[PDB]
Amino acid sequence: ALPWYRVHTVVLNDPGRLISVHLMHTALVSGWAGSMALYELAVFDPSDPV
Amino acid sequence: SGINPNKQPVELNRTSLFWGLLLIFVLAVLFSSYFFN
Amino acid sequence: RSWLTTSHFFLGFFIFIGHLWHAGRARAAAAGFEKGINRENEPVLSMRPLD
Amino acid sequence: MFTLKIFVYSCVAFFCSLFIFGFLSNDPSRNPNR
Amino acid sequence: LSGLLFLASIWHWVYWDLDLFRDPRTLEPALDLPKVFGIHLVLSSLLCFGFGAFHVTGLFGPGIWISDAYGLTGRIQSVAPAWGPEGFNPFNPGGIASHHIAAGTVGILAGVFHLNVRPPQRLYRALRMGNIETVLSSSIAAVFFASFVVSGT
Amino acid sequence: MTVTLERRESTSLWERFCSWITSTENRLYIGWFGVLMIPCLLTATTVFIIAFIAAPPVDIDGIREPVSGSLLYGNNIITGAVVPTSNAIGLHLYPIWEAASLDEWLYNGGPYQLVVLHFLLGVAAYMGREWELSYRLGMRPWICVAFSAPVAAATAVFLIYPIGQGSFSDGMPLGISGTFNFMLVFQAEHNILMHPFHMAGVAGVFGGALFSAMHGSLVTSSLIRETTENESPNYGYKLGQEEETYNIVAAHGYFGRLIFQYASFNNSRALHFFLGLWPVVGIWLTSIGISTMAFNLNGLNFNQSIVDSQGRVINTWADIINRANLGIEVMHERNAHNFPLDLA
Amino acid sequence: PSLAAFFWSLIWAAVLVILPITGAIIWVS
Amino acid sequence: MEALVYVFLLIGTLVVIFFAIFFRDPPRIA
Amino acid sequence: GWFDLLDDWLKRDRFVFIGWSGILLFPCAYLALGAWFTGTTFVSSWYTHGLASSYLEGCNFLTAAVSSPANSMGHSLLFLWGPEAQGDFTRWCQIGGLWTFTALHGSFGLIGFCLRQFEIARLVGLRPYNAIAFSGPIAVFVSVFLLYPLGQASWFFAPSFGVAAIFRFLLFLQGFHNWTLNPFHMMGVAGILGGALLCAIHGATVENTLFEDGEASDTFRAFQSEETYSMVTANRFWSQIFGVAFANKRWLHFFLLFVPVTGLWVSSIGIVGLALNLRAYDFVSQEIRAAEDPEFETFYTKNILLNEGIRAWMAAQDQPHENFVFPEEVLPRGNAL
Amino acid sequence: MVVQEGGYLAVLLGVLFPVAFLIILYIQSEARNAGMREAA
Amino acid sequence: ALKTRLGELLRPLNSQYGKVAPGWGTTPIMGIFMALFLLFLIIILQIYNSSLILLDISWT
Amino acid sequence: FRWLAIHGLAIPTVFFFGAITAMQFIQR
Amino acid sequence: PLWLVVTFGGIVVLTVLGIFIYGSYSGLGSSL
Amino acid sequence: DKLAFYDYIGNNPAKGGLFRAGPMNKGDGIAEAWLGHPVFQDKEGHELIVRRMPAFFENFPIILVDKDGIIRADIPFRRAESKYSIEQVGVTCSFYGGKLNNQSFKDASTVKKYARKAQFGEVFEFDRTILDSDGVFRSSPRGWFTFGHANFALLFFFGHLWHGSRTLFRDVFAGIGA
Ligand code: CLA
Ligand code: CLA
Ligand code: CLA
Ligand code: CLA
Ligand code: CLA
Ligand SMILES: CCCCCCCCCCCCCCCC(=O)OC[C@H](COP(=O)(O)OC[C@@H](O)CO)OC(=O)CCCCCCCCCCCCCCC
Ligand SMILES: CC1=C(/C=C/C(C)=C/C=C/C(C)=C/C=C/C=C(C)/C=C/C=C(C)/C=C/C2=C(C)CCCC2(C)C)C(C)(C)CCC1
Ligand SMILES: CC1=C(/C=C/C(C)=C/C=C/C(C)=C/C=C/C=C(C)/C=C/C=C(C)/C=C/C2=C(C)CCCC2(C)C)C(C)(C)CCC1
Ligand SMILES: [Cl-]
Ligand SMILES: [Fe+3]
Repeated sequence: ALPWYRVHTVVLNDPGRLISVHLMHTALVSGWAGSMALYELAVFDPSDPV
Repeated sequence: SGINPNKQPVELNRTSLFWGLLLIFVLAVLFSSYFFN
Repeated sequence: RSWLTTSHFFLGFFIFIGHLWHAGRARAAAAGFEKGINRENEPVLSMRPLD
Repeated sequence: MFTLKIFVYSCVAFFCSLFIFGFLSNDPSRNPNR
Repeated sequence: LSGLLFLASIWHWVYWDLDLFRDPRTLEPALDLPKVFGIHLVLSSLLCFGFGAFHVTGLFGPGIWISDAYGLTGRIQSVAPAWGPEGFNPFNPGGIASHHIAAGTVGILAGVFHLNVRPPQRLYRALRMGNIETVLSSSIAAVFFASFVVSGT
Repeated sequence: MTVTLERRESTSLWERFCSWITSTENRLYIGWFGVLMIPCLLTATTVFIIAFIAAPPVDIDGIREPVSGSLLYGNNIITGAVVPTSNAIGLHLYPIWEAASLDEWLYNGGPYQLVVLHFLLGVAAYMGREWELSYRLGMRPWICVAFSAPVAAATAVFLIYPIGQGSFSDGMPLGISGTFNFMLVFQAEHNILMHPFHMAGVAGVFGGALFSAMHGSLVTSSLIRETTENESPNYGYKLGQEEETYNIVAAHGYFGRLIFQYASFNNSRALHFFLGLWPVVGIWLTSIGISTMAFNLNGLNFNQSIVDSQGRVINTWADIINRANLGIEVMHERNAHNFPLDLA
Repeated sequence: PSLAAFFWSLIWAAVLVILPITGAIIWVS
Repeated sequence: MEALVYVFLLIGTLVVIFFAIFFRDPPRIA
Repeated sequence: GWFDLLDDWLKRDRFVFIGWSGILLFPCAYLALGAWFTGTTFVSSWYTHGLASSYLEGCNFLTAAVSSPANSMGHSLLFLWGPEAQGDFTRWCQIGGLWTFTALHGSFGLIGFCLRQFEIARLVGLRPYNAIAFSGPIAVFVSVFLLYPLGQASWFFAPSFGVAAIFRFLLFLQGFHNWTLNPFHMMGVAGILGGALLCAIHGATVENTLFEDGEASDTFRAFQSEETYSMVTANRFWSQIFGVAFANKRWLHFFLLFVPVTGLWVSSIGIVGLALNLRAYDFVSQEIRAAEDPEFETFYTKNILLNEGIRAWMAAQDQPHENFVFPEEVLPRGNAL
Repeated sequence: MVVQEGGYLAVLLGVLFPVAFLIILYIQSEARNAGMREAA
Repeated sequence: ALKTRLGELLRPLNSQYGKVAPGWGTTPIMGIFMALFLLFLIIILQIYNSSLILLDISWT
Repeated sequence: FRWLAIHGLAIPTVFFFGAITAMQFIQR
Repeated sequence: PLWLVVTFGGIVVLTVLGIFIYGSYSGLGSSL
Repeated sequence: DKLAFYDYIGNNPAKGGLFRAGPMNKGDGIAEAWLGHPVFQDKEGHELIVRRMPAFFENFPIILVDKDGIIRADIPFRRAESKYSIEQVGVTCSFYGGKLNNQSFKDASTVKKYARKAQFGEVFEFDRTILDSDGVFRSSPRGWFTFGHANFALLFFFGHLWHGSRTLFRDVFAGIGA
């Protein structure tokens, strides 16, 4: 069977699930962008640009 | 959709379990001192 | 004092190493396996496994 | 403090005696070729 | 966007056995990686040219953050492309614009080529263009190159 | 009548005891050397753990300025340590029963002396134990020599150096940061980097890691296909099998083409002997270096060795490293010195 | 001047990269 | 009381070691 | 074909293999090594560090080096035809062009050697693990000799190719970065010491579990598909001694590949960190505690003091271009000393 | 001692998230193993 | 396999799998562009590094 | 390549050896 | 004779090294 | 105030620490005012400049140097036998511009004060109550970005080697034959 590292190889010969997995990664990255922006906005102080 | 043929089982022997536990806990020791600062 | 003490520590040290070496080889040669393990008489194979 | 010394002395003498007299009990015969 | 990509990911996981991924002659999973590269390169280059010609120049976009030599009067401003050698000055905003434009255009051209001409057999064999992991290797290379660059700048 | 007296002594009680002690059927082997090792290492370990967690500060330099080394006194894993015994004690034996109270004992650094002595004993016994099990199993007996190198290092920094310097307070602290401190001060007062034996040690460990990675990569490269794709190739080997699991000829050939043909080993026995020998010799030499520098035969001194025609000093890198050494020297133990020369 | 030095660097490099190249070709036939 | 965390991690490591020794899956000869 | 003939000639079985990779490797390797000898024998560092640096001046093997360029040169590539030396070889050596020469040619040399490992591996038909393992050392060279100075002010603070010079780089990184306190470096130390440990213990174990395949006491001569040593006996021995032993030869050899290589990579992460002065220098908790409480002392704070000493004194001599002037009254030091 | 509070979280989360991971894999691994050893 | 409208529309874009050009095909041209690219990267590197002075590489 | 390599290393080695000896006799 | 060549060469090498060691005590780098 | 703020070492990205978490305001605090430019002078009227701390140094000896780079003042470690202390040399500090504009200080205590502070570049006001600042310098987003991406680049160099290897050696990545 697959050792834990090599787990992700199950997508190598499966174009559809490769695309799916990439979609998941992309969703996570964009989601991180939005969340991070919200946190920064929640903690940011705009009262003195100098 | 149909049954996927690319599915494969995953293995993890007890030696790898113990090596993993050891790795995680030891890393924790080290960096713990640096995280608390 | 430095020359004498350091030199004789060096000597005493390596001489101890030699002691370990030759004592070990003396035991192994006396018992009869200083040249390797007998392929037809490997002790471990005649032992019950640890667990 | 003296009783502690007595204790530790007892332990040391014990294990040392076991070591010495133990290694005197024909140790070279303790090999797989015997 | 994250949510939509999430749902789409679920769908593509469920319906994996699309006919688009099969090879007509063998019924085996196959991706024509060279032509795919052609398409993706056309997309990327077109988007590059667009970003350089409209977003940065201000022709149809906000522009780029520009400030004085001592960072006191910074604001978003339209940036005219610098086509001369001064465009290769890392501190000249114009460069940015021109770069993308120029690069974009060249990319598009390359795209056309990669869309029409099949790979040399010897290069196809050497770079193992039937295996997707070679695309992974090359992409990783490009990516750490770019990473070193942005770290430097 | 030859060498070994092959004879027994008829199911006696003491003979039964000797049999159980020397039994090869025990999960962990407990030879006579183990009769010494187990109690020593246990005492050492208990005192070490308890002290590392809850021991009060210790007046290491005897100048009534206690240093905190335990976790419950404001330390973390990196800075925590078992502080070496007081310089007021020097090389005097300081067991618990020689102190008026446990509190005094803790104040003067008794734990350090206890732990160090017990540890050295138990580790020597560990070496002897390696020999012993080798003998009981009909093996060749030179693993304990290999292990004699690290034992020598430990003995160097925990016993010999305190002997040469006249105080256990100069022994290496049982802790990370304390170890770094030991190293820096040592560099300041012996210039160990410029000592050829330390260079030999660096050759031993760098070379050791090199040959480890090299041997590993070579054998891993020439593994024989016994496994399926994406499966762990380790499954392609079974414990106890007689067939070799890799192509030795292919490895030797690769190595031969990498450098040149006669640079490669053909005899695996020779190769593994070399693998054992290089780092062990390196470490041997470094251990000797630490002890002989423990008697102040320091590293090579090239301070102001280059002069110009007029007679002015032209500095080299040795002079710069001497500047750093000076920094450490003038800065270490700021309140310990009353006189211009540091002779202890 | 630096640009001229760059071009000249390309020149010397081209010479001493043609040297090994042609060397290999002559021993090739 | 980071000391609690340090003690926890150390105890964790030592436990892992203990089980690695006395609760290993036995090696079996071919 | 032309290219095919080139390939045939380059891949011929000679006493010293060449190959395409050889085209890159041999020139750069040769020039780097040669530049080191040339510099350590003839060239000085008087106009860059104010130091004698060659055998010609009176240096021995330990104190001789090819030192880093002058700080004023910045991160200049320092080409011989560059706007700094302007073709003049003498001024080029006086500036420190030999350092950049050695560094760049050494870098491309390393690339060429790794490519050599890959090429020979592919030609013979082996797995390319030697090259990977070698990615290790490369990471060390790139991070320490290139990335670290590129992050700093100039090539001046990069290691100088020499024994005592390297020693200087060491004590410098200790005094200024507290490099020993950095966890990544600690992992590196773990990797190296662990590597040496594995080398020694594997060598000794195999040598002392050997099968008697001869009559001579010289067991070397008695050496096939049969294992020359008893894996089972070894396993038994280390299981009863240490509590745990190897059972799989493949896993063993991979492991003693993995440990040191990983060490090197980690320490490299650390060094990049130091390139940006992003140090693991202090524990703020203990600094605050010590600031408020003059009776609180750990080995950490002691080492902090040590660092301060190092920095002052050497600061004046190690950075001559800075014109640092520290009156003897401002130099930190303890009583008497 | 004034320490960084987040550390707590970091450590624990760090430590516990792979630990669980490992355990999950291990046990299912063994389950499958057993099955295969049984039907042989 | 499942046939879809989008899949049918995109089908010809993934049908030339394995199709190659005989011999070296366009390799020399590619090599030319690669050499030019190396020249470019080296040029901008030297400009940034101030080894090639033309245009001051300061904050403008 | 044998000649080129062997001489490539050996020729400068001898050159340098001579040089360094000569240095052994350079007085202040 | 190969062994005579190796011996002579070795003596030569050791002689040059000895000259270097002597050079550490004389001329430049001798602290004199 | 902005320009004067740029000339402050607390905004130097090469003065931080790997495990000093948070924004820069967690270190020195939130910048309240520019105090103005401190000018130092001795009793002869020489304009003294405090030797600025280089990025390499976590700490730096306080040395006041004249226009010719000659030591005129400092703050002595060892007090006895010192000959450059501000109590002995007699130095004054006068602020120009900023909040402390046209204020002069002649007392040794205040001059020494503003001297330490001066080795850090221009001097500013700081709010260290809002974020409970710990009084140690932290890096900028520039520093963190550079760190993260440099190291990620290195690691990806490995990744490239590994996957390239698996690609070119696909046929033998499960072992070799005879
Ligand atoms: C460009 C991105 C990229 C992609 C798509 C892949 C893809 C792959 N790699 Mg790979 N790799 C990359 C970069 C990449 N790699 C880099 C940069 C390195 C150098 C460090 C490596 C080193 C590497 C090795 C050494 C191996 C792979 C393997 C694999 C395969 C299985 C991976 C798997 O299941 O992980 C399994 C991972 C887990 C179960 C969890 C472990 C997670 C670790 C501990 C930390 C992860 C970081 C964190 C979760 C998120 C941070 C993301 C970060 C990028 C910011 C797969 C084809 C394996 C292979 O060849 O299989 C056949 C293999 O052995 N890779
Ligand atoms: C007990 C041994 C011993 C001791 C303590 C001394 C001590 C001394 N000798 Mg003396 N000497 C000795 C043996 C000894 N010698 C022998 C055997 C000879 C015959 C060759 C000499 C010949 C001799 C002469 C001709 C002179 C001295 C001088 C001196 C003085 C200065 C020494 C000096 O510079 O050392 C230099 C130290 C070294 C070069 C270190 C040697 C390196 C060692 C051996 C390690 C290398 C071995 C290697 C690591 C082993 C590998 C290990 C392997 C097992 C794996 C000093 C009082 C000098 C003096 O002042 O006298 C008036 C002087 O002129 N000695
Ligand atoms: C590809 C590179 C690129 C990037 C990174 C940007 C980035 C940006 N552009 Mg830009 N632009 C580009 C190329 C690019 N542009 C090109 C090529 C052109 C050519 C004309 C322009 C023309 C342009 C104009 C004219 C303007 C911008 C603006 C902007 C800024 C805000 C836009 C934004 O964040 O969108 C982020 C978008 C996404 C992350 C996509 C999210 C998709 C979701 C579905 C959106 C739906 C939200 C909706 C409320 C919910 C729907 C519910 C659902 C069920 C349907 C941003 C800095 C604006 C700006 O700066 O204003 C100050 C602006 O006015 N750009
Ligand atoms: C790599 C990209 C990147 C970069 C450059 C930054 C940069 C920054 N972040 Mg950010 N962040 C990122 C990704 C990134 N972030 C991601 C992916 C997340 C989501 C989790 C966040 C979430 C986040 C928050 C919530 C906050 C920041 C904040 C900050 C700022 C200060 C951070 C600081 O002090 O570092 C601290 C860095 C370290 C302590 C380094 C960690 C040690 C290294 C990585 C070694 C670890 C290895 C080890 C094996 C793993 C642990 C062992 C484990 C087993 C116990 C800084 C501008 C702060 C901010 O903006 O202030 C308002 C803040 O509050 N970040
Ligand atoms: C440093 C060591 C190193 C090593 C061992 C490898 C190894 C490999 N790479 Mg690779 N690569 C590297 C660095 C390295 N790379 C770098 C730094 C980049 C740039 C991001 C790349 C980009 C890259 C790509 C894009 C591809 C590979 C591929 C490969 C594989 C096939 C061999 C190959 O094409 O080599 C290439 C090695 C070289 C060309 C050597 C470089 C020689 C240059 C041209 C010298 C010129 C310098 C110039 C004259 C002087 C500069 C002056 C300057 C200072 C101003 C192999 C695993 C291929 C692969 O895996 O496909 C399966 C592939 O597609 N690599
Ligand atoms: C009285 C006797 C006292 C003996 C001393 C005590 C020794 C304790 C040794 C514990 C080993 C634990 C191994 C776990 C992992 C484990 O169970 O691995 C088991 C493993 C067995 O390997 P196999 O050959 O069976 O593996 C085949 C496949 O599973 C590979 O995937 O052993 C090794 O890999 C050899 C390396 C062990 C050497 C590890 C040294 C680590 C030292 C500890 C570092 C942290 C200390 C922190 C202290 C705060
Ligand atoms: C579904 C849907 C939706 C929703 C969406 C959402 C809600 C999203 C979100 C998203 C998100 C929200 C994302 C996030 C992400 C994040 C991330 C990606 C992060 C990462 C990080 C990491 C991974 C790290 C970690 C760590 C640290 C640093 C510390 C501790 C340790 C650890 C490792 C844990 C809507 C309605 C709209 C529409 C459509 C449908
Ligand atoms: C820089 C440069 C260059 C280059 C040059 C060269 C390449 C040179 C080379 C050089 C060389 C190539 C040199 C060599 C040298 C060598 C030597 C110097 C040696 C020494 C030796 C010794 C010292 C010995 C030792 C030993 C051994 C081996 C072991 C045993 C012991 C004894 C001690 C005997 C050119 C012109 C291109 C260009 C410009 C720049
Ligand atoms: Cl004193
Ligand atoms: Fe082996």
